[PDB]
Formats: sequence, C-alpha cells, structure tokens
Amino acid sequence: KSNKLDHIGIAVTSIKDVLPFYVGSLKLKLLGMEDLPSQGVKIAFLEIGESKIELLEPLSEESPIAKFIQKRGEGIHHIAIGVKSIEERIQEVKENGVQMINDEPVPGARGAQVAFLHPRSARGVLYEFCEKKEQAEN
Amino acid sequence: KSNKLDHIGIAVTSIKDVLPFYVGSLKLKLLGMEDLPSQGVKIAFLEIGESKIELLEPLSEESPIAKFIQKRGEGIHHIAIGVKSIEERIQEVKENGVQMINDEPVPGARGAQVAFLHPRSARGVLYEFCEKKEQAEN
Ligand SMILES: [Zn+2]
Ligand SMILES: [Zn+2]
Repeated sequence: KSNKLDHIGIAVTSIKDVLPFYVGSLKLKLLGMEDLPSQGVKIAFLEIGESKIELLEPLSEESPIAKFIQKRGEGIHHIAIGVKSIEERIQEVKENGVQMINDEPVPGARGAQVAFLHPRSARGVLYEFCEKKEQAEN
Repeated sequence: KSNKLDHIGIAVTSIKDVLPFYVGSLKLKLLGMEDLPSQGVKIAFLEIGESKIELLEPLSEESPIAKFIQKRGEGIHHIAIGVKSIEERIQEVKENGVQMINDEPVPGARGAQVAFLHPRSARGVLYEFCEKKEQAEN
C-alpha cells in the first residue's frame, strides 16, 4: 500500500519525432524535458492523470536505451512504482527473493532516487522503485 | 485533458505463477479476476494507485496473447488510456492520422468499451482507449 504508478518509461529514437503523436493525437500535456548524460538519455515528461509517460531518447550508441532499441526496438521500457522509503522496499523485496539490478538506489530522472528490479524476477517486465521528495504549493 | 492512465496490460503464461511476485513482493492488492474467452484471455486485476495492472493469461494457443508470448515473450503488452467519449476520441485521432486496429469500439475487460491504436502510429507501443461507465458509492 501507498504504492503509486509514478511513470512508464518508453524508448524512442527521437523525442521530437513522437511529440506530434503524444501531444497532437493523444493530447497529453508536455511538462518539460531533461538531459541525463550519466544514463546516456534525454527525457521528455508527459502528464497522464497522476502518472507520467517518460520518453527516453538515447544520447549515444553506447546508451543502455540505444542498446535496448537495437535488440528489442522502440516501445515500452519500464514501469516505475513510487515508494515512500526506497531502502526499506529494496530490503523487503530482496528478503522475499527478488533479484535487483540496483541493490542500492542510484540517481534517476527529476532528482529521484531509483532502483531497478531484475526482469528475471518479474517474467520479463522491468520494474523501477522511485522515491521522490514530496513537493507542492506556493 | 481528462485522460487517465486506466491500466497497463501485461502478458504472462500463468497468473498463478506471478501472483507471488505481484502480491507478495510488490504488495499490490489483487482486486479480482475475469475470463474473457472471446478474446481468449483470463485476466487478473491488481490495484496500483488510481491505475491497475492487468495480467493477461492466454486461454488457448490461438489467443492473441499466446501469439504475442510466442513472438515477443512475456512482458508489457499495452497501455490503456481512460477516455470520456471513446467515439469522439477515435474520430479525433483518425482525423490527425492515427491508424486504428479497432475503428469501432469492442468489448474489453470489466465491461469497458475499448479500441486499440496501431503500434505503427506510436513507434511500437500498443495504446488502448478505454471507456468505462462511472461507478462508485453505497
Ligand atoms: Zn523511469
Ligand atoms: Zn487492456
């Protein structure tokens, strides 16, 4: 409980080339964008209800996203679950037998602390735990 | 606007075999299940915030889900956007050049009227428009 659907990450070769579909056809609001050269990605955030769609564009051929697109093609990359305490959640899923890609949280989009669960624990789905500092008002 | 993230459909070979992960490790609440022999699927609904995760298990080898698992493996199948008027939304995206799998709504899970957009219009992502009758209270 308190689990939220934070976002869905979507691998694309070009944010610019899909914005006409997302903004023009689906009528989602583009919140903004960010560069994350440490993960080799540029990201665009689209609002969908209380969640977001995160469009992930590779910055170089060595980007994990470029590798994903090469092996699997463009499409849905991961589902992020917003959690209250990422350290405790990692410890709990590990105690229950889940294999992690990230045993310790790492920097993700929007200054969030993130950790990816191994798809082999989840029948081929890539889940991300996402802990964000609570910010609203003014 | 008024777009909601209704659910994420996830293809699995067995609902029973993944419930330990979803309920035990991720601590999502299992809402219930349904058989949809017309789409050749059994479905389990897990609550995640205001959205759901929809686990799709094929009922036979001829199921579109069985075919998907055969060609792509288990993993994320589609993202459903809840809309207020599905007829008008289909007409609008078509006018904007989106190719539909379903030009007319068809019966989906939970008695919803649904229509799938063609992944070739959306860079390999399968989107579903989902219109549900509004039900709460008592
Ligand atoms: Zn993410
Ligand atoms: Zn669906």
